[PDB]
Amino acid sequence: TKEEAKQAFKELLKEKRVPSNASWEQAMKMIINDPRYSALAKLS
Repeated sequence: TKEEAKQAFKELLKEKRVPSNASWEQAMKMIINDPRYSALAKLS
């Protein structure tokens, strides 16, 4: 179940670039901006 959602997160990070210079906080914001983020929250 929730296992599929976890996989999406890992795949999302791989799909998007995450420069070492950046930071986890910045990387998190990057995925949040993505419209997909809104859909993830709705999950319904």
